[PDB]
Amino acid sequence: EVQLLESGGGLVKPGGSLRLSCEASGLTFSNVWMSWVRQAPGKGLEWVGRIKRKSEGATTDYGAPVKGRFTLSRDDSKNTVYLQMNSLKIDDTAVYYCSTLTRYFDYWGQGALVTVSSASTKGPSVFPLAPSSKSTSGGTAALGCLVKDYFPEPVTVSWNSGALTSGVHTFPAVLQSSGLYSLSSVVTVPSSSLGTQTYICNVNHKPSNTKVDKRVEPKS
Amino acid sequence: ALTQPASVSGSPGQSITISCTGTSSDVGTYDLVSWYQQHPGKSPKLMIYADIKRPSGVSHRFSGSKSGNTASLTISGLQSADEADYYCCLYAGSSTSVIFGGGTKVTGQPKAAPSVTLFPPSSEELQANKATLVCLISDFYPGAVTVAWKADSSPVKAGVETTTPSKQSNNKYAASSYLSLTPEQWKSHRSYSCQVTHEGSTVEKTVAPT
Repeated sequence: EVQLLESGGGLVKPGGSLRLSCEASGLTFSNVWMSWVRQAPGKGLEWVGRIKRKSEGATTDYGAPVKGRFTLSRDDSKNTVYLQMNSLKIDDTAVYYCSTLTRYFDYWGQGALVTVSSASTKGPSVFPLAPSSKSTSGGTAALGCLVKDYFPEPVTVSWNSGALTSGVHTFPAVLQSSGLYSLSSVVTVPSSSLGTQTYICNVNHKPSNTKVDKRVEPKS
Repeated sequence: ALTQPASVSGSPGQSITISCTGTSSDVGTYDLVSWYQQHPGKSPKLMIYADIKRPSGVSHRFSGSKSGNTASLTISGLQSADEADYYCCLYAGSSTSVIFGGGTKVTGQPKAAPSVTLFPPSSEELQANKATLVCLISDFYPGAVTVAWKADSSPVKAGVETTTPSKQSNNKYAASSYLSLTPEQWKSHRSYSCQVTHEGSTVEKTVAPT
């Protein structure tokens, strides 16, 4: 296949700077143009810029709302493209999609989230949600863990280091009046007692370089 | 500037059209455009390009046509999995800029009642001098719920944080609501309730200090 992965996302204060990087794979970097498209939160797709191949002089073009504040860079020797963002404002908060440009946009990256905000970064508090037969409207028991009071988005959640996926339901985050996010991941499970089965939720808050592995145990 | 309809409804099995409307000095004079599909919380995908063509990794039911000013996307044989945001864009030569459309939505016509999960505050959270009730609503349609909290028999508005409904991967919707208390309030009352109303019916869960 082809893969495009971005990085360097998270929080930046207005007027501060934040550089994104995007690594290519399964595609020859040298001959393919690279582009960035921005998905402002709850808004449409807005084009950030494009950077032409080495053989054309590594030319660049930007969207008007961006031009003069962002500079788009390249490096084939390291097999990556860089998006530099200099003058930043709350209006720039968005998901930034790394993409290839061809003669339209053929390949798309998973997208990095840049949250421009004067608010401070906060790593989550993580509590186990004890397994219970009486927790669900439905038939079976459920257990999970609560990812509480973090900023900014995103946090990602696995169970048993990715080994457990079937029963797993990770919910979208709530934004609290406190200005902090809270998230829950629940797992459907046979019964309120779970001896010999291990249930560890892997909370990864990349924006605060924090990761928490929380094991969920029966309530006394 | 490119303009397209905010919302375009359609029934299963049938064919539906989305219009991307441009100007004569852009789309009229030089007729090229590309169309994209974005499922909820996921990367956009190239469905069709250069008005007509389509990669062998794309479902054949997507096709593009056009008039002078406006190019339009037509979907044949609608299904649940077609439910996504749809965008159109255009790029000219060198020393220019890419123009994107506003984004449009499509729809289905089933019906389903919510499953509700409710946990009390963890032992660890209480020891930390905090308390949060977690109420998780899933697998409902339409994507519209009311979540109400009761402390015993008495409604609680304060300390309530409820998400907007969100399209689930199985085409249904999901939502979550958290009630934040002091440990003294939590152990004060005989029982707490998360009460979820959907299409006139209510699913209600209860927890108590234990």
